[PDB]
Amino acid sequence: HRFVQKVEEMVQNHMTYSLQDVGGDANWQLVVEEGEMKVYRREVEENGIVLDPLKATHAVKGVTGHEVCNYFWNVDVRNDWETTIENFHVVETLADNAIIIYQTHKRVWPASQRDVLYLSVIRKIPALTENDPETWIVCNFSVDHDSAPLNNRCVRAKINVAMICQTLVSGNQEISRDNILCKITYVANVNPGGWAPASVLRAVAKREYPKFLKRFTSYVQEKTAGKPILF
Ligand SMILES: CCCCCCCCCCCCC/C=C/[C@@H](O)[C@H](CO)NC(=O)CCCCC
Repeated sequence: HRFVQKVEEMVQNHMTYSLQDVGGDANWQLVVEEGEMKVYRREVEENGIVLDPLKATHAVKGVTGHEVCNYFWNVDVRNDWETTIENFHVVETLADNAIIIYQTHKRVWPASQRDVLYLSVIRKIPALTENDPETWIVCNFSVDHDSAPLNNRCVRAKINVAMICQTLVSGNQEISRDNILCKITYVANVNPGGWAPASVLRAVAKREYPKFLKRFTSYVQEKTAGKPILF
């Protein structure tokens, strides 16, 4: 499909940069921590646009990266976990692993409602050799599409989001979910597409990103429990 190059650019970008440790960087703050979940933010505002890069890490017992990415990507289960959208639909299917989605986000007073139009792609990045697990990634990034032009009702946000998952598996007996741990890195770079009250936006992000990570990861745990493990 016509976006194959852009997909590879985004996958490469995230594998090169999004797994780099920000813990030693004075500009990055740990804003929320609960259990194995850590949410970081770097405050960035340019010409009255709040861009605050966000990065979170998590470690989720009993699920694989393939499972986590499938659930994050699969639109059929989206409404079971996502709480920040008013509506969404698939604009176009590009490939078995790549779709273009239009969605509107719930309005947060006093700001105008935002909409977003993004390519969502799920990819397996194999290890150097078969004895190593390596990574599953979902990239959600804004693209242009003639069927979803700008409208006068919503401010068009632009996003670059990735969920990156690595799976740790620890006799001749069957592997148990007790011995699997999924290490998650989640990054979100959102351009709100226009002005917003900075403190209101920042408070919403600080509330909603951890809420999402907790809800979504617990959802994957609930839905995979008892089911055969999809490595
Ligand atoms: C005063 C408020 C001003 C508001 C202005 C900013 C609004 C920007 C809306 C754009 C938000 C895009 C969120 C990304 C969504 C997708 O990748 C995905 C599936 O929906 N979900 C998450 O990554 C989970 C997303 C979790 C979000 C908390």
